Amino acid sequence: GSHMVNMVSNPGFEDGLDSWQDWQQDMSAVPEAAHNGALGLKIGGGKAAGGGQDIPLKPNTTYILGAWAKFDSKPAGTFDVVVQYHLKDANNTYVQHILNFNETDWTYKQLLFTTPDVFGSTPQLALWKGDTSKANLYVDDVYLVEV
Amino acid sequence: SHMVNMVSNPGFEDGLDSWQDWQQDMSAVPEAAHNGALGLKIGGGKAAGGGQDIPLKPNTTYILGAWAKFDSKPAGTFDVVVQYHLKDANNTYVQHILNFNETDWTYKQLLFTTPDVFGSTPQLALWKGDTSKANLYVDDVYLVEV
Ligand SMILES: [Ca+2]
Ligand SMILES: [Ca+2]
Repeated sequence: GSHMVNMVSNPGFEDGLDSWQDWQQDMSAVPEAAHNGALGLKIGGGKAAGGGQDIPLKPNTTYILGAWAKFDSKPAGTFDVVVQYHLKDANNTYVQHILNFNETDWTYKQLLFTTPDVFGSTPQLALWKGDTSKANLYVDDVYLVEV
Repeated sequence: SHMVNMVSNPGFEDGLDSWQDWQQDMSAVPEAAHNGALGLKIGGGKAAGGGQDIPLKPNTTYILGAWAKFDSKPAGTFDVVVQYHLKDANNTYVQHILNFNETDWTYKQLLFTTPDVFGSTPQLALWKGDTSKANLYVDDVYLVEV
């Protein structure tokens, strides 16, 4: 086949938390969260928490955003995989391309988006476990792929 | 870390290389491009299509996606299909199908998981069953293991 290149650094958490910002100190790379490889990301339950990474993107370009995720118990809300950035318009409109997960079995989802001609800020890929239940969230194999 | 597209010449950037043209009704042309320099045009006036064999892995999750548009109002549809037999007693047959009838560039996708054993080599079919004068443009057909 033909490779489609993934822009995400340490996308399977195989290098632990390398390259991922940890915003609430609620992240750990652990084998119980692995979908592939030896590790996955666990975001601990009880409060909204997550992390992310800044990823410069090309203008006028289509990307696939995808991930595998599961909660270890039924959540009240969701785990969201997001690409977010400001536009370079009068208001600096903030735009988010969002995948929502609430499943308790490993589930893959993806969306596609096309970037604007100019960016108002550097795109960020955020992994945001907004659910506040005691459910733990596992996520692994994150993709941000051109084409 | 990377996706591998199982579709050969998925953006038609190498013309009709690696694609079968079943009704001699296909061309790779600039007006049919959604991305890059070329896209596939399936000519109107009769049902027609093309495809290729695709060597999928068993017990594996795949995403099928494509962009398409008719260049004029169609009567029927354009279908993108992954199809194969299972390896059970009677080689059961499944088709994973995206249907298009839009006149603006439109992206559609689906997810499927492959069986433990295949009864036949999977096929990717691009089938423009529409019989109107409308030409069909398709580009960036991909099939990725995730
Ligand atoms: Ca992993
Ligand atoms: Ca193309």
